[PDB]
Amino acid sequence: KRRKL
Amino acid sequence: AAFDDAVEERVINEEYKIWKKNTPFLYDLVMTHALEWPSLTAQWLPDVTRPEGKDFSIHRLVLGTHTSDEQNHLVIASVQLPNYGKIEIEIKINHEGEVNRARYMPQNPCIIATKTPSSDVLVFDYTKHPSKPDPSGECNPDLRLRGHQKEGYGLSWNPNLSGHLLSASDDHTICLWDISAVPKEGKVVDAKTIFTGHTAVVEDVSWHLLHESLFGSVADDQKLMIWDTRSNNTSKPSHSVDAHTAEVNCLSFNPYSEFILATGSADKTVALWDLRNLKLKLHSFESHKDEIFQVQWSPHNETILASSGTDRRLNVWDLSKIGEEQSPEDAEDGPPELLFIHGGHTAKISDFSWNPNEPWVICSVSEDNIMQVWQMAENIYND
Repeated sequence: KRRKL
Repeated sequence: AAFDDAVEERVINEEYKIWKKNTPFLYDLVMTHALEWPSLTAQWLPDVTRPEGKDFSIHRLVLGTHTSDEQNHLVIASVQLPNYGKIEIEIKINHEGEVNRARYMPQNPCIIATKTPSSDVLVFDYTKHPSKPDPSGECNPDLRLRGHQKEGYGLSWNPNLSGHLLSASDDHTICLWDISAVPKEGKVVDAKTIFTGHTAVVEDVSWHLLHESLFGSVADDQKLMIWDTRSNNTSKPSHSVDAHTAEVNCLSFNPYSEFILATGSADKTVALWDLRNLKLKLHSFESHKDEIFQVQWSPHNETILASSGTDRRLNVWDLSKIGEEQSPEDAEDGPPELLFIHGGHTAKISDFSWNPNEPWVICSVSEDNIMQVWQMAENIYND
């Protein structure tokens, strides 16, 4: 899963 | 005692110094641009203006914004390229949340699909909006595509069936919409089909480029799945491959080799696949130091592909060099199939796009809001 920031 | 390691960083800045110092020898083109906001997404539009008897051509990019306020935009930018040129924002369109991914529809590149933090996929026709965004702050998509419960990133237009759009989501599903017969006037469209074979976040989805019924998906369950829309069972793909030792974040079909594709993974490898025998991985490309998030084949060269991710590098690979001999000192810099390491970014790379009209030009964008348009030195891809 991507995480933003 | 945890942020001390994040304070290197010092290592990043030192490697950046070295990189900038050597760009004359490694590049034929390097353009660097700090965008107003970071873009999570980048894709060259297919069109190119070559003005009358001038030494440059005008190219365009689909970009987005990633800001934590309520003024996000889908962006169209223009890029003057020569035949170490400027970069201008041509259109901004109000967008609901940050733009996770933006992709133009091959059969009509005025049509852009975007992935949003709300689970919706939005469709815009950027010719139907003013060049300046709506100061009311309101988002007015031409279509609102419903079907997901969570955001995602995977987005793919069928190049052989106009308006057939796939999307991959953190809700473990893949949604297929068919907007071909729908007038783009703001309607909400429900998903025609929802594929549920994955058991974890679906990271990416991609249509085959020749077979209109075939597509592939990759997910946090470590699987590559090959689907066929002709099948009645939407819970079980045609093929399932244990593709990696960790999450699979991206895949890409070779546009010249109809049996060949590549996947990129949190196991830090790019895997090469042959649809005719998915039990056996053809090759593992191994030099990234962290999780890979994007992989893309060259639009001009069937043996060339590139990968990017959280190690802030963009690797260019040449599969024709697999097995080549290298001098033991030359064998230290990496495998023979590693053609080039782009080290221009000092933060995680979020997306990149091969320019479809100028061979070897790449646009890459990173989390610090840097956008780079660059081309490795011609002598590197001519040895």
